[PDB]
Amino acid sequence: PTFNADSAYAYIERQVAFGPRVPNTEAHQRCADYLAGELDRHGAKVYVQEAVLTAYNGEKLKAQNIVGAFQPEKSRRVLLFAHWDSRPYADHDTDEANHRKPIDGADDGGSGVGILLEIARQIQAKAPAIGIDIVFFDAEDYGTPEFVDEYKPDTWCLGSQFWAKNPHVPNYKAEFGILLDMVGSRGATFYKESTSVQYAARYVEKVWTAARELGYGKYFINAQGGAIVDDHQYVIQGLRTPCLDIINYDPDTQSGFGPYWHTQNDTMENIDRETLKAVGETILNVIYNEK
Ligand SMILES: [Zn+2]
Repeated sequence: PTFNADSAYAYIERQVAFGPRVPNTEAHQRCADYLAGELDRHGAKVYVQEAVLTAYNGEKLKAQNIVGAFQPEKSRRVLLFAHWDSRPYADHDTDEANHRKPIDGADDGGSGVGILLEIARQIQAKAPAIGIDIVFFDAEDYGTPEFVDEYKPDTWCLGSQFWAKNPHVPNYKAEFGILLDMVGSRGATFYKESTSVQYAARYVEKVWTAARELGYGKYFINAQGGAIVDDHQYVIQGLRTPCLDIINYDPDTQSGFGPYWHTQNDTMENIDRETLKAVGETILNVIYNEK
């Protein structure tokens, strides 16, 4: 079917228009209703995991993991996921005055949700043969900031850790999983992420092959990228479900992400419909080609 990059663009704009999706803010709460409501409008049976999660600083985060289960009676299922919270710190900003102030997270948060929001629209209009679980993970981007010296493990991906050990349905199972992260920036290039190739090799090939078949090899690069801490690591760990990350890899930065990453430059100004189009068209092709 047709992926509407313009609609996925408006869904990103709608989230960011709330203000930053920082856990324990009202903008976060209004956005939680908005995301779950849209999933339900497009035929999903919606599950909201409310969990009080502890950030690196000991703060209790009132998180919502949002699960849209499509055709929930189908036993053969694919997991599509992304994080929806916005980081509380622009801790890589060039202005130190912004280091403890939140980011809009248009690309880091908004893009991966927005694409999956249009997917929900498309699969309500043309039901796929397989079941689809759309999962929006909370409290992914609240990890220890650069301006804190002490290291603690697993302070990122707080929501995906909870769900992976506490699924929304008992014995939840997916054939494989596809994570979308920072999938809207102008000039994005998604290299094959190392954790993905390790545990989801057959599906990295599935996604990268389909992407080139559709003409999106300029986006899905046939080369290896970084080893990345992301939500797909904790779903792999917890369910042993093979998961891949479609995540921007920027080889020119020290961090490996776009220059706006964890800055207040992560706004709608960077979102590229053609980047959105590539990712959305590719995933729609693969899921409808699952039997
Ligand atoms: Zn982030």
